Amino acid sequence: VALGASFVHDYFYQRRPVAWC
Amino acid sequence: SMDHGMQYSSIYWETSHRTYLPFWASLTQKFSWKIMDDQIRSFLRLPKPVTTEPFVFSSGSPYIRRYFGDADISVPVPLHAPAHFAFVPTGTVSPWEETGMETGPQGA
Amino acid sequence: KILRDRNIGLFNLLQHHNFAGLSVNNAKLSDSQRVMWTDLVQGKPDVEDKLSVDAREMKVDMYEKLFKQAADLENPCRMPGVAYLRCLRDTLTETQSARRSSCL
Amino acid sequence: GIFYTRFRADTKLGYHVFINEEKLYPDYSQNYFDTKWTNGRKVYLDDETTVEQLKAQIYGGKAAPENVKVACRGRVFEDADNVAMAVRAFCKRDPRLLLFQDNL
Amino acid sequence: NSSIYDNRNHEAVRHPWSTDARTFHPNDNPEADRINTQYSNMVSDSFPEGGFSDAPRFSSNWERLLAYHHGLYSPEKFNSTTKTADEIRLAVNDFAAKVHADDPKNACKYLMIEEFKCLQSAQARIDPQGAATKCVKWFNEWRQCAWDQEKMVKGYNYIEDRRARKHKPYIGAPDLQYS
Amino acid sequence: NSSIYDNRNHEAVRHPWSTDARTFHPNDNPEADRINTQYSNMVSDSFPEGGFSDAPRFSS
Amino acid sequence: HEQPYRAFSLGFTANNLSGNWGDYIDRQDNKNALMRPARMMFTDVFIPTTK
Amino acid sequence: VNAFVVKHNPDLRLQFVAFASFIATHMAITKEFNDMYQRLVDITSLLELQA
Amino acid sequence: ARYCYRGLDHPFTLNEMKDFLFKLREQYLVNKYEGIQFPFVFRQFNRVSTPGTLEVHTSPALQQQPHFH
Amino acid sequence: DEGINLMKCTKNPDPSFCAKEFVAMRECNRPQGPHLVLSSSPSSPPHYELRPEVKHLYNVDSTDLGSAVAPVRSKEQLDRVADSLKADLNLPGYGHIPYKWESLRPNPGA
Amino acid sequence: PFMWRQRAYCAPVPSAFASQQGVRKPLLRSNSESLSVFSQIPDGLLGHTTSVTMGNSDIFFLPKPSNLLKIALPAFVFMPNLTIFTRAFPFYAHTS
Amino acid sequence: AIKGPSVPHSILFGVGAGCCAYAGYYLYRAMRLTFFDTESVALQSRLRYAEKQKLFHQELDRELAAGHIASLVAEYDPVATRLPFQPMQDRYRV
Amino acid sequence: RFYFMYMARTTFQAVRPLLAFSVFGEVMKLVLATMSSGLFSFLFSFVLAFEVFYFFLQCYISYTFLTMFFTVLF
Amino acid sequence: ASPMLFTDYDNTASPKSELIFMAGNALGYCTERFFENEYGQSIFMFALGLAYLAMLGHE
Amino acid sequence: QGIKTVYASCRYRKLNEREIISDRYTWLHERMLEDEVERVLLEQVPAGGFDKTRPGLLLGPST
Ligand SMILES: CCCCCCCCCCCCCCCCCC(=O)OC[C@H](COP(=O)([O-])OCC(O)COP(=O)([O-])OC[C@@H](COC(=O)CCCCCCCCCCCCCCCCC)OC(=O)CCCCCCCCCCCCCCCCC)OC(=O)CCCCCCCCCCCCCCCCC
Ligand SMILES: CCCCCCCCCCCCCCCCCC(=O)OC[C@H](COP(=O)([O-])OCC(O)COP(=O)([O-])OC[C@@H](COC(=O)CCCCCCCCCCCCCCCCC)OC(=O)CCCCCCCCCCCCCCCCC)OC(=O)CCCCCCCCCCCCCCCCC
Ligand SMILES: CCCCCCCCCCCCCCCCCC(=O)OC[C@H](COP(=O)([O-])OCC(O)COP(=O)([O-])OC[C@@H](COC(=O)CCCCCCCCCCCCCCCCC)OC(=O)CCCCCCCCCCCCCCCCC)OC(=O)CCCCCCCCCCCCCCCCC
Ligand SMILES: CCCCCCCCCCCCCCCCCC(=O)OC[C@H](COP(=O)([O-])OCC(O)COP(=O)([O-])OC[C@@H](COC(=O)CCCCCCCCCCCCCCCCC)OC(=O)CCCCCCCCCCCCCCCCC)OC(=O)CCCCCCCCCCCCCCCCC
Ligand SMILES: CCCCCCCCCCCCO[C@@H]1O[C@H](CO)[C@@H](O[C@H]2O[C@H](CO)[C@@H](O)[C@H](O)[C@H]2O)[C@H](O)[C@H]1O
Ligand SMILES: CCCCCCCCCCCCO[C@@H]1O[C@H](CO)[C@@H](O[C@H]2O[C@H](CO)[C@@H](O)[C@H](O)[C@H]2O)[C@H](O)[C@H]1O
Ligand SMILES: CCCCCCCCCCCCO[C@@H]1O[C@H](CO)[C@@H](O[C@H]2O[C@H](CO)[C@@H](O)[C@H](O)[C@H]2O)[C@H](O)[C@H]1O
Ligand SMILES: CCCCCCCCCCCCO[C@@H]1O[C@H](CO)[C@@H](O[C@H]2O[C@H](CO)[C@@H](O)[C@H](O)[C@H]2O)[C@H](O)[C@H]1O
Ligand SMILES: CCCCCCCCCCCCO[C@@H]1O[C@H](CO)[C@@H](O[C@H]2O[C@H](CO)[C@@H](O)[C@H](O)[C@H]2O)[C@H](O)[C@H]1O
Ligand SMILES: CCCCCCCCCCCCO[C@@H]1O[C@H](CO)[C@@H](O[C@H]2O[C@H](CO)[C@@H](O)[C@H](O)[C@H]2O)[C@H](O)[C@H]1O
Repeated sequence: VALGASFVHDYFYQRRPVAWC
Repeated sequence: SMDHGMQYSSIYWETSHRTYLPFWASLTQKFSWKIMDDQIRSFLRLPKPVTTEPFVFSSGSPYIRRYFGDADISVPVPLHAPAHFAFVPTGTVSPWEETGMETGPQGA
Repeated sequence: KILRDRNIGLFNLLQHHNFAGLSVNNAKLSDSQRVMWTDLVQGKPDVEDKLSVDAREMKVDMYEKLFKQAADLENPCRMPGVAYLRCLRDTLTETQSARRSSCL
Repeated sequence: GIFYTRFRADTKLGYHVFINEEKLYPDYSQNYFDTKWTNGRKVYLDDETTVEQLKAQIYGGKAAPENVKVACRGRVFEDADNVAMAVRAFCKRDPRLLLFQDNL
Repeated sequence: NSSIYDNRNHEAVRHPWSTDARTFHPNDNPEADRINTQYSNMVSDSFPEGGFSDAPRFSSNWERLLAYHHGLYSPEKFNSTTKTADEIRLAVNDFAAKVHADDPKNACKYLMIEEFKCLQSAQARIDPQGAATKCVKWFNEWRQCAWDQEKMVKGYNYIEDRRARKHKPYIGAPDLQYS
Repeated sequence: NSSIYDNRNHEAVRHPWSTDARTFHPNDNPEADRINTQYSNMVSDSFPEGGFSDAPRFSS
Repeated sequence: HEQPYRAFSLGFTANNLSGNWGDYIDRQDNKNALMRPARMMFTDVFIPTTK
Repeated sequence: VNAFVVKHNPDLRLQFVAFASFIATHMAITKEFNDMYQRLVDITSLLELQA
Repeated sequence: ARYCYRGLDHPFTLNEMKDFLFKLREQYLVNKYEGIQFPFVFRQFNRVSTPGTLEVHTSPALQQQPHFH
Repeated sequence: DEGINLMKCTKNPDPSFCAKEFVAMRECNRPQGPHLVLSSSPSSPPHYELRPEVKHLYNVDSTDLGSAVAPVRSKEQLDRVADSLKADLNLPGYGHIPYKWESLRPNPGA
Repeated sequence: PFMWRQRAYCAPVPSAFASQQGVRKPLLRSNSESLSVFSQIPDGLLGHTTSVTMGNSDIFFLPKPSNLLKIALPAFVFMPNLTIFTRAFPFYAHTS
Repeated sequence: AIKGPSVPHSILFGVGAGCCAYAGYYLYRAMRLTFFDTESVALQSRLRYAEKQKLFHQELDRELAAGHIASLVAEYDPVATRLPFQPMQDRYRV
Repeated sequence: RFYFMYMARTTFQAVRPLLAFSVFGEVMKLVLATMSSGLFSFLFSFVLAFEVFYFFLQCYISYTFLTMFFTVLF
Repeated sequence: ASPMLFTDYDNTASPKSELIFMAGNALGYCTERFFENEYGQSIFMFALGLAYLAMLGHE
Repeated sequence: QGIKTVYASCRYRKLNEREIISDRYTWLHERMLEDEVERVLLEQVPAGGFDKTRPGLLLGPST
C-alpha cells in the first residue's frame, strides 16, 4: 500500500517541470 | 591562454545538504508529450497554428517565415527594401571643427 | 583626400540604405513614396475629396509617419509640419476649399 | 460585514491612488470620518469606470484643478479611457495610480 | 575605464594624441557632513567642473579630420566644461516644450523627457557611455510604453485561459482581482 | 614587450605617436629543415629585415 | 506579490540562512572571514584545486 | 490479467524475463521520442549560439 | 511562465536582461574554448588537461599607474 | 472571383484559415497588379513567386520566396540543419563533456 | 531621437556602416534589439518548456516495530474539538 | 517463441506489454486533446500576440537607427567628392 | 491578543532547542575554525560537552512547556 | 510637477476591514514559500511521522 | 468540471477560428485602404513618369 500510494503521489500528484537543453 | 584551464576554485559539498536524487535516478529519463500531441493533431485534423503558413499577417509590411528544418522553429523576415528619408540639408555642419572659436553667426 | 574618401563612403552608405533627401536623387523609390516626399518637400500635402474618410485618415497617418521619421526633434520644420498634419486630421471631414482657410 | 468585505475583494478590482502635490488634494473638511486625504488609498471601482468618473469620485463631484491627469508607472492615461483596460495595458498587476498636473 | 570586466580598469583612456595619464578619482569615501548638497558641490564627486585634461592641440587640420572620421574626437566632448544646473534645466524645459508641442496625447512623453533629463544630469556630452549606462532604463520604459500605446490604439488582445485550480494558495486567502 | 614578468607582455610598445599595434611574431615552431642556415635567413626569425613598422612622421 | 522568493532550508543538521551565495553574476563567499581558512572543516567532501 | 500472464509465463524466471523486456521496450520508445525532442532543442541551442 | 501564463508583456527587467545575455555569452565561450573554467566562466571540473611540464612563476607586480603627488 | 472565394471560404474555413485567399485578394486589389503570386506548377509543393518588375522593391536575390507550405517533420532534415549550423559556426568545444555522472548507463538521466 | 552621438543603445550596429552585406537578411539593425530576448533567436518551444514534468521520488515506508516498546508516547493536538461546546467556542477559545 | 512457454515467448510478451502501454498513452493524449484542452488555444492566441509585439518592436528600432543615420545627411558634403579642376556630378545629389 | 501571546510563547518554546543546536553550534564552529593548539583544544572539549548537556536541558524544558500547552481537558 | 519626481509608492494602505484576511494571507505566504515545494514535502513527511509515532506509542 | 471543460474546449476552438479570421480581415481592410491611397497618388505622377536619371530638385551649381 505504501509503494502504491508513493507511486501515485509522486507521479500523478507531485509532478513539477524540469529544464531541457 | 584561455582554453584548457586548471581548476581555480575548490569543489565541495557542505555537511547535510540535500541531493534530491534517488538511487534509480540514472535509470530515470525525461519525456515530452509534444511529439505525440503533434502526431495526434495531424491524424485527427485538429486546429493548426498559423506558423504553418509562411506568410505573416501580424503586421502591415510583408514578412515571410524562414523555417529551420521544422514548422515549430521559424523566424519572420521582412521582404521590403525600406526607403528612408531625411528632411535635412547637406553641407550645413562640420562637427570636427570647433565653431565656438570662429567669428560669425555660426560661431555665436 | 580624407574628405573625398569620407564623403564617397557616406554616399555609398546612403545609397545602400536607400535614402532620399531634399534633392530627390533616388531611382529605387516607388512612385507613391516619391509623390509623397515631393509633396512634403516642394508641394502641398492635402487629402483629396475623391477619397473616403478612412482613406483620408490613412493618408494623413502615412504623411505623419514619414515626416516624423524624416525630421527629428532638433529639426526646425518638425513642429510646423506636425501642426499642419494635425490641422488636416481635424479637418478630414471637409473639402479642400474649406480646409485651406483653416490650414493656411 | 465579513460577507461584504470578502465579496468586494474577490469580485471587484481595486487601485491604490496617490496624488503628486498637496495643493491638488481634495477638500474633505466637511464630510465626516475622513477629514484629510491620505496617499496610497485603496479604491474599488467597476469595470465600466473611466478616468473622468474616477477623478470626480476622488474630488467629490466638485470643481477639480486644471490639467489634472492620471498615470501608472510613468504612462499617462487619456480621460476617455477605461481604467481597467488602461491598467491592463500599461501597468499589468501594478494598479498604483498617480494624479498629477500636466502643464508642461 | 570603469568596469571591473575590463582588463584596463581604473586606467586612463588611450587616444591618438599624447595625454597625461593621471586620472580623475571619484569621491569614494565622502565625509558624513557635505554641508552643500547642491548640484554644484555634488557634480565634483563624479566629474571635474573644468572638464577633463585630455584635450588635444592638433598640429594640423587633417589630423582632426581623421580622428573625427574614426570616432576618436569630438569638440563637444573634449573642449568643454560641465553643465551647470541652470543650463541643464533650461535644456530640459525646452525639450519638454518641444515634445508637448509634438504630441500632447502621448503616454511616453514624460519617459522621453526623463531620459533626456538623466543624460543631461549625468553629463553625456563628456561621458556618453557612463550616462547611457544610466539612461538606458528610461529608454527601455519608453519602448514598453510605445508598444502599450500601439496595442491600445490598435485593438490587440488574446484569449485568456480559464482560471487555474490552485490560483489561490489557500482557500482563506483573498484572490485580489487584477485587470 | 617580451618578459613574462611584464603585465603588457606580447603587446606592442607604446609611443607618443600613433602606431600600428600588429606585432612581429618570432618563429617559435620552426620546421626541421631550414635549408638556408645563413645569417640572412636566420635573422628573419627574430627581427624583420626591413625594420619594424613603428617609425614616426613628425608633423614638426 | 510579483517579486520572487529565495529558497528556504532549515533543520537541525543544515540551513541556508547562515550565509548568502549571491546572484548568478554577483557571487559572494557564504562563509565569513573567520572560518574561510577552515572551509574544509565544513564539508562532507572536498575536491581541491589543481596547481 | 493475472490469468493471461500466468498462462504464458507460469514460472518466476519467465515472469522476470517478461518484466525486464517490458522495461526495456518502454525505455527504448521513450528514448526515441526523447531523441526527437532533443534534436529540436539542439537546433534551438545552435541558433542561440549563432545569435 | 511570466509571459504566456501570467499575462506580462514585459517579463524581464534590465537585470534579468543582463543575466540572460551573461548566460548567452557563457554558452558561446564554453562552446568556443574547450576546457574553459572558473575565472572566465562560472564552471569548475577536476579532470583537466595539463601540458606535462607545468612551470610555476610569480606574477608581475601590479602596474604602477601615474598619480598626483 | 477573389472576393467571392474569400467570402465562401471564411464561412466554411480550411485548416490554413483561408490565408491563400486573403493574400490573393490583397495582391489583386493592387492598382498596377500583383507583386506576389502563387506559382502554378505540376510540382507537388507550390511556391511563392515575386514579379520581376517589382524585384527592386524587395530585399531578395531571386524571385522564389520559398514554398507556400511548412516543412514536414523529419529526423533527417533536423540532422541536416543541425550539421549545417555546426559547420557554419565552427566552434571547438561543442559536445565536450567535462564531467559525467558515473554510471553503467552511457547517459545518466537523459 | 534627440541625442544620437550620446545614445548609442539606439544606434545602428557597426555592420550597417559598412555599405556591404531567397530572402536576404535586413541591412539595417539597431543595438536596441539587445533589449529583447526573442529578437534574433526564434520563439520555438516557447510555451512548451514548462510542460516537461518529472515526478517526485519520495517513498513513505518505515517499519513500525512495536514489540520493542512497552510505554506510551506523547501525542499532539492538531485542532480544537468543535464537536463539544460548539456554541461557546468563540467565547472560550481565548482562555486556558 | 510464438506459442510455447519459453524465454523468447516471455520477451515477446514484454515487448507487447510495452507497445500496449504506449497505445494506452496515445489514447489518453488523444482524448485529452480532443475534449479537455483549452491551454493550446490560449497559448496560440498569446503567441500570435507575441509575434505582433515582436514585429512592432523590430520596426521601431529600425526607424530609430534610420533616424540616427539621417542625422549624417547634414554632415554629408557632395562638393568634397569633386576632383580639383573638374565639374561636380549630379550623381552625388546636387 | 491572547491568540498572539499564545502563539508567540509556543513558537519560542518550540524553537529553543533549535537555537541551542544551531547558533551555539555556529559559535563552537567558529572556535574550532580559529583554534590550532592543543591546550586550548583540551580546554574547549569541555565546553562542547557542556553544550551537549545544555541542549538536553533545553529539550527537557521545551517538552515540559509543550505538554503544558497541548493538554486539553476535553 | 512630473509623475517621476514622486517616490513614496510603498505607502499602500488598505481598509481596516481587511484585517480579517490576516490568517488567510499568513497561510498563503507559508504556502507559496514552504508548503508547495520540497520543504513542504518534508513537512508532510513530518506529519506522517507524527502519526507513525502516535501509533507506535499506542501499540 | 468535466462537462464545463468539454463545453469550453468546443467554445475555445470556435473562438480561435473566429479570432484568426477577424484579425486577417482587419489586415485586409488596412491594406485595401493603402491600395486606394496609392491609386489616388498615381494620378499625380506627370505624363511619362518620373525622370529617375536627374534629381527632382537641383539645389546648387556644378562648376
Ligand atoms: C531522535 C529523534 C526521535 C524523534 C523523531 C522525530 C522525527 C519525527 C518525524 C519523522 C522524521 C521526519 C523528518 C523529515 C525527513 C526529511 C529528510 C529525509 O527524510 O530525507 C533525508 C535524506 C536525504 O537524502 P538525499 O541525499 O537528499 O537523497 C534523497 C533521496 O530521495 C533518497 O536517497 P536514496 O534513495 O539514495 O536512499 C535510499 C536508500 C535506502 O532505500 C531502501 O533501502 C528502501 C527502504 C527498504 C527498507 C526495507 C528493507 C530492509 C532490509 C533489511 C535487511 C538487512 C539484513 C538483515 C540484517 C540483520 C542484522 C543487522 O537506498 C540505498 O541506499 C541503496 C539501497 C537500494 C536497495 C533498496 C531496495 C531493495 C531493498 C531490499 C534489499 C535487497 C538487497 C538485494 C541486493 C542485490 C542482490 C542481488 O534522505 C535519506 O537519507 C533517505 C534514506 C534515509 C535512511 C536513514 C537510515 C536510518 C533508517 C532508520 C531510521 C530510524 C529507524 C527507527 C526504527 C525502525 C527500524 C527498525
Ligand atoms: C554488512 C552488510 C551488508 C554489506 C553488503 C551490502 C552491499 C550489497 C551490494 C553489493 C553489490 C555491489 C556492486 C559491486 C559491483 C561494482 C558496482 C559498484 O560497486 O558500484 C556501486 C557503488 C559505486 O557506484 P558508482 O561509483 O556511482 O558507479 C556505478 C554505479 O554504482 C551504478 O551505476 P548506476 O548509477 O547507473 O545504477 C543506478 C541504480 C542501479 O541499481 C538499481 O537500479 C536498483 C538496485 C536495487 C536492487 C534491489 C534488489 C532487487 C530485488 C529483486 C527481488 C525482489 C523480491 C525478493 C526480495 C523481497 C525483499 C523482502 O542504483 C544503484 O546503483 C544501486 C547501487 C547500490 C549500491 C550499494 C548500496 C549499499 C552501500 C553499502 C552499505 C553498507 C552497509 C553497512 C556495511 C557495514 C559493514 C561493517 O559503490 C558501492 O555501492 C560500494 C558497495 C560497498 C559494499 C560494502 C559492504 C560492506 C563492506 C565493509 C568494508 C569495511 C570498510 C567500509 C567503510 C566503513 C567501515 C565501517
Ligand atoms: C513488485 C510489483 C510489480 C509491479 C509490476 C508493474 C508492471 C505492471 C504494469 C503496470 C505498470 C504501472 C503503470 C503505472 C502508470 C503508468 C506510469 C505513469 O504513471 O506515468 C505518469 C503519467 C502521468 O501523466 P502526465 O500527463 O504526465 O501528468 C499527470 C498529471 O496528473 C496531469 O495533470 P492534469 O492537471 O492534466 O490532470 C489530469 C488528470 C485528471 O484526472 C482527474 O481529474 C481524475 C482522475 C479520475 C478519478 C476517478 C473519477 C471517476 C471517473 C473515471 C472512472 C474510472 C473507473 C471506471 C468506472 C467505470 C464506470 C463508469 O488526468 C489523469 O491523470 C488520468 C489518469 C488516468 C487514470 C486512469 C487509467 C486507469 C487506471 C487504472 C490502471 C490500473 C493499472 C494497474 C497496474 C498493475 C499494478 C500492480 O501517466 C500517464 O501518462 C497517464 C496514464 C494513462 C494510463 C496508461 C496505462 C497503460 C500503462 C500501464 C500498462 C498496464 C495497463 C493495465 C490496464 C489495466 C486495465 C485498467
Ligand atoms: C517569515 C517567517 C518564517 C518563519 C519560519 C517558518 C518555518 C516554516 C513553517 C513551519 C511550519 C511548522 C511545520 C512543522 C515544522 C517542520 C519540521 C520539518 O518539516 O522538518 C524539516 C527538517 C528537514 O528538512 P530538510 O530540508 O530536508 O533539511 C535537510 C535534511 O534534513 C538533511 O538531511 P541529512 O543529510 O542531515 O540526513 C539526516 C538523516 C538522519 O538520519 C538519522 O538520524 C537516523 C540515524 C539512525 C542511527 C541508528 C539506526 C539504528 C537502526 C538499525 C536498524 C537495523 C539495521 C538495518 C541497517 C540499515 C539501517 C541503518 O536522515 C533522516 O533524517 C532520516 C529521517 C527519516 C527517519 C525518521 C526515523 C524516526 C524514528 C523515530 C524513533 C522513535 C523512537 C522513540 C523511542 C523513545 C524512547 C523509549 O527537519 C529536520 O530537522 C531533519 C532532521 C530531523 C531529525 C530526525 C532524527 C531522527 C533520529 C531517530 C533516532 C532514533 C534512535 C532512538 C535511540 C533511543 C533508544 C535507544
Ligand atoms: C496506476 C494507476 C493508478 C491510478 C492513479 C490515478 C490518479 C489520478 C489523479 C491525478 C490528479 C492530478 O491532479 C493534478 O496534479 C498535477 C500535479 O502533478 C497538477 O499539475 C499542475 O502543476 C503542474 C506543475 O506546475 C503544471 O503542469 C500545471 O500547473 C498543472 O497541471 C494539476 O493541477 C492537478 O490537477
Ligand atoms: C440565496 C442564494 C445566494 C447565492 C449567492 C448569490 C450571489 C449574491 C450576491 C450577488 C451580488 C449582485 O450584485 C451585483 O454584484 C456584482 C459583483 O459585485 C456587481 O458587478 C460588478 O462586477 C461584475 C463583473 O465585472 C460587473 O457587473 C461589474 O464589473 C461590476 O458592476 C454589480 O454591480 C452588483 O449589482
Ligand atoms: C447556482 C449556480 C451554481 C452553484 C454551484 C457553484 C459551484 C462553482 C464552484 C466550482 C469551482 C469553480 O472554480 C473556478 O470558477 C469558475 C467556474 O465557477 C471558472 O472560472 C473560469 O470559467 C468561468 C466560466 O464560468 C469564467 O466566468 C471565468 O472568467 C473563468 O476564470 C473556473 O474554471 C473554475 O475552476
Ligand atoms: C487506458 C485508459 C486511459 C484512460 C484515459 C482517461 C482520460 C481522463 C482525462 C481527464 C483530463 C482532465 O484534465 C484536467 O481536467 C480539469 C477539468 O476536468 C481541467 O480544468 C481544470 O484546470 C483548468 C485550468 O488549470 C481549468 O479548466 C479549471 O481551472 C479546472 O477545471 C484541467 O485543465 C485538466 O488538466
Ligand atoms: C527562524 C530563526 C530561528 C532558526 C535559526 C536558523 C539558524 C540561524 C543561522 C545562524 C545564525 C548566525 O549566522 C551568522 O551571522 C550571519 C548570518 O547572516 C553571517 O554573517 C555574515 O552575514 C552578515 C549579514 O547580516 C554580515 O553582516 C556578516 O559580515 C557576514 O559574516 C554569518 O556567516 C553566520 O555565521
Ligand atoms: C513552530 C512554527 C513556527 C513558525 C510559525 C509561523 C506562523 C506565522 C507565519 C508567518 C506570518 C507572516 O505574515 C505574513 O508575512 C509576510 C511577509 O513576511 C506578508 O507578505 C507580504 O510580504 C511578502 C514579501 O516576502 C510578499 O511576498 C507578500 O505578497 C506580502 O503580502 C504577509 O502579508 C503576512 O501575512
